[PDB]
Amino acid sequence: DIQTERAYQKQPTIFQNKKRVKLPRYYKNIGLGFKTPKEAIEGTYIDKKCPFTGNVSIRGRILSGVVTKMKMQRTIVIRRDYLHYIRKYNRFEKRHKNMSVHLSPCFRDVQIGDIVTVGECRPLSKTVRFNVLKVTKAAGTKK
Amino acid sequence: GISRDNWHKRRKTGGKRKPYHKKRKYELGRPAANTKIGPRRIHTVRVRGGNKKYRALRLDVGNFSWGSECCTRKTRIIDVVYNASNNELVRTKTLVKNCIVLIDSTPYRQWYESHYALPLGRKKGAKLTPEEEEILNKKRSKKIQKKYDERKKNAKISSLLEEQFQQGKLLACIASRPGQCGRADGYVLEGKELEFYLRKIKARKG
Amino acid sequence: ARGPKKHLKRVAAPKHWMLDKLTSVFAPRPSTGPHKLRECLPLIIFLRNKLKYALTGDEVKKICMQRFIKIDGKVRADITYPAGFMDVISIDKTGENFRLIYDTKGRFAVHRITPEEAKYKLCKVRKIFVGTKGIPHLVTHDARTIRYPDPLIKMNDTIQIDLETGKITDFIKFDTGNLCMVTGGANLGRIGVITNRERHPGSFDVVHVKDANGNSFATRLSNIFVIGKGNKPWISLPRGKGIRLTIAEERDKRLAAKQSSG
RNA sequence: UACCUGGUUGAUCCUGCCAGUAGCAUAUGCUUGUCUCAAAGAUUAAGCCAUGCAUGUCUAAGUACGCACGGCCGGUACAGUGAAACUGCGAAUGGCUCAUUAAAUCAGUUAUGGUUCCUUUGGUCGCUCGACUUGGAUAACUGUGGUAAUUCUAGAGCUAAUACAUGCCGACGGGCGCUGACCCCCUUCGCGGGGGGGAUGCGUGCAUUUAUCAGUGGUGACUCUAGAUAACCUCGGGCCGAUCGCACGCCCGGCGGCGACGACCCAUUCGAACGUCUGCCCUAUCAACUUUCGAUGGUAGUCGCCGUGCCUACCAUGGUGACCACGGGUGACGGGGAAUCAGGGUUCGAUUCCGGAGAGGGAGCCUGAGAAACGGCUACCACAUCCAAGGAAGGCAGCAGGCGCGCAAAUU
RNA sequence: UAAAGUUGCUGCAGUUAAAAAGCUCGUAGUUGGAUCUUGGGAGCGGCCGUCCCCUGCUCGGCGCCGGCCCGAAGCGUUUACUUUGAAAAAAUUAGAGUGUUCAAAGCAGGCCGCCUGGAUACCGCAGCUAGGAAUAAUGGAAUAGGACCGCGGUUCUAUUUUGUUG
RNA sequence: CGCUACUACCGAUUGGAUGGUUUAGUGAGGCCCUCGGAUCGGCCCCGCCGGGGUGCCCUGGCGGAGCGCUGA
Repeated sequence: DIQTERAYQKQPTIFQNKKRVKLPRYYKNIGLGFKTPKEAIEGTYIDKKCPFTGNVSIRGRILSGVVTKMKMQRTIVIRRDYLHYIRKYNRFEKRHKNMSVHLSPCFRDVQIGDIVTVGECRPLSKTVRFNVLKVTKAAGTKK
Repeated sequence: GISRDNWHKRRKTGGKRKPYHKKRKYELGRPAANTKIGPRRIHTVRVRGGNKKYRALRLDVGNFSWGSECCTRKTRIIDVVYNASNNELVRTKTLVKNCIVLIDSTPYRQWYESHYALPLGRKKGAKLTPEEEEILNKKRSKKIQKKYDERKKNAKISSLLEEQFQQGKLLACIASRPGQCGRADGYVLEGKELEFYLRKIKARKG
Repeated sequence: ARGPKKHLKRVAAPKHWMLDKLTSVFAPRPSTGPHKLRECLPLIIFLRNKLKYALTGDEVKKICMQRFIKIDGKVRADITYPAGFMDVISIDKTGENFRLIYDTKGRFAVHRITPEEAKYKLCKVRKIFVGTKGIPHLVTHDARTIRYPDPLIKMNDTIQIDLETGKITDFIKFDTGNLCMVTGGANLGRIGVITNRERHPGSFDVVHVKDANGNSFATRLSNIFVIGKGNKPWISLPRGKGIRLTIAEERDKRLAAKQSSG
């Protein structure tokens, strides 16, 4: 099911080789009133870069965006649309900044178009500085 | 020299950078330790802030931990078996963090046979001829033999470790960075970890 | 720069020192110490600009190396020693004692205190630490690591230390209705009762403060110091009392005082 | 101050530009009595540089046998002024310049729960259970020298430490974890059951490194802080003081005041580093670019002060783009700012404040808390200086100053 | 730089002066119809003008015989917009005071030891914060996996509870 | 078409000059690792005699070499 790498995958904190006669799982509350999901606690995945079950702390900026690509593994590309004010032509221009953001596999059901909230943290990779905190599903798309 | 710079390499977009400053000091690489199994040779390196950093280049012992019953002993490192990172750091027996090394068992076998008072390892048929740990299996008082008995009730070791203690060599996972701290400390593989790494050594074997 | 800076330009000096423009290229760069570079007031600037006991910075070297100056209970001989908030400068041969309290404008003023008042000072705590053998530790706003404090003292409470011994006597707890000297930002030098705490997980907690003439204003909790339980301060206050009369009212009182006096 | 005016026609009304008009900031002409401020080799050549100077430093308190000076109650060493030399510290700031640099730098904004930090300030500094002061070099000095030459140094005779080293006594009498001889008390016909004392030995403080167990104080949240267990302890070696000065006293030799210096670790300060969000000029006669000499991810390492393709190995095929990526140009260091300006704007900002970068071009490193330092070192390339031809020495985009360059810029 | 409304957002032009693609489709871009809270209760001044009100669910204090009146932390569509607040180096600019003899400057000064000053404003965008909810986007229940109701069951589980120890 | 003058353009010349990036081959110099070992020690040894204790021992000045050991 899991542990497909050459090295053994496990949570660093929890010890799994106590003498006997289901493994226990490390999680945490992330803070800022963001609820740790069910699939983080009940799930069997192992991700060092999960903000719920990994070695990463959310601090500084909480942002949002729209999930636009999901082709990278364990990480997604979101897209932040905003309006920049040119003061000469007393008007806005539509501008966007797409950022690579790490997508914890506790978020099992995520589709492109879903409005994701992201939290600033330590740099996870060259271009990733943001973990996904929660996913709100797209306008309609109940089916 | 060899740099640890974020500016020498392309952006998200794939655009090359023009460098605005020459190599800084703090943007530093020092050549890899690539520490081996031999008589203890550790070279102290001055690092940032006038603090020290111990480059192990040879290292043959380590403070390994048997986490089941929480005992740890200074034990001889005898062979590197498997490295998940690079397959060629097994032939060139390089100790790095998360290496799979064979270590001696005799400190743990000594502890077990002194704490539980049960013959562990010891291939069936033979005896102990010096009669030292033969006497350390027997000859207790009234209430302390009862203490060893209450302990003996729940003293079962796994058949995987029983096999490895029999050959005289446990499998250990290096947890310390011998390049950095100059030590080869770690833990002994047990349960799913041991079954996993024995499967990976078996797959590499043929 | 490829190491620490050792000079401060006269222009780049903080505005609350009230150093003039034209005398020198350089300002006295405060030595490292208890207070921050831009929150302190060097001994030299207190000794030759505020009180004018010296003329030059070589006179201030002669004053301080006679060991006549005693900042918060210990004699310093550094002209660029950072003397900051609530510090007690005891010039002993003159028989004088000064507390560095912020005036209604962001400067430190010449606030003379009695020799009895000059024996204690009030210290805001910065953090609670648990030392190497379960030893509880305070750290004050002036870097005093006071170990084995009262367990009810938490961060953002103030403690009354005795200079001579360096031990806590009383403490005000950070609760609503308590007096508050504002020691940072636009409201630097205001005194008012804390009327509201406004929590912000992650970001900076803001604190609304009502004044002695109902002039309510906000402030970041970092920039706040409690100077007495309820409405009675544990220090003596400078004239203006951190009430902050407006520039129209300042003009009125200055004009009334000049015309009435003669 | 929200302003126009002359010029196409035979004359007219227009479009429309040319020219006038007022600043401003560079040059230059002619003229110049007083007085107060004041820019000033930026533009061209970050071109080359003769000479001089620009970073040194001693308190009562690291080290004084230079008679270089100098007092007399000397034999219980050392009066005091003290060159030199060792040691410590500084030389990483300041100053100069704008070549490079276009999401870089920089600005506002956050973060460091992801790091380092000489100094300062406040903590810690008989927390460890095991000599009333140790070792032998070296410099100044003395004395023989070598080379044409340097801030070149060699050999020999001495002699100091807060240099380099080595290291005990005390607190110290015992606690606490195992160990475990021995021994006590109760129930049972007894074995058995069940509860206390205990010789000996092994460890134990903080720091380092690993593994485990439980959940004092704190945060919005730690795999935090603290606690306990098991150990480990880098011979290129964490701490636990072989240091110095003032006034000196009380006590049948012990005990003590006020400092200076040093020190593990913590905090604080000064910072520094790497990240967050947002913001930059022209260009499409630059439309696709990036990628098995890392491009975007994942896993595990190496390295690093730490976070991270920073770098390996193995997988995955991603990443960016008409919302202008990628490439090119810039007489582009960025900002605070400056000039004009009714309202908008336009232009400039080499230049005293902040931040960045560089020391002729690249590169590499020593020492240190801090440098990829150039008034440090090592090469190469370029140019250039002494020379007895064997060699030695260099870095004014520091202050003066010279040459060159120029329309263009001051005193060795 | 203004003059240049001769680069035009304010604010220019395109029948004939220079200028509308030959025509249509068309994806980004840009702009998008109407429509979803209104009438009142209360007081002051001389029918009118300003003012107070049209969401609920742990711990306390105006208290009362578990409830009600009231306050505090939290939960309570998303923005844009606007208003306030926090914060943002000085120098410069605006600007307060002050006879540098005036002024540019300066940050000083003024009283027969004392009395004072060294203000204040501005600081585009982006980030933080609390009002407002018109305007503009945006959301829902339409095979009902729609609410708000109390009910029947199931799985895991803080433990309040059997003098103390299973 | 012709005269005069000016300004760009084209191009025979595998043109020429200042650069910059780079495939390939060589590669100074530092740093790291690794083998080094010139040189300088200190030590155990017996050859030599005391002081003291009692042939033996604690030691004090003079040289030797197995270079024997380990150190820089």
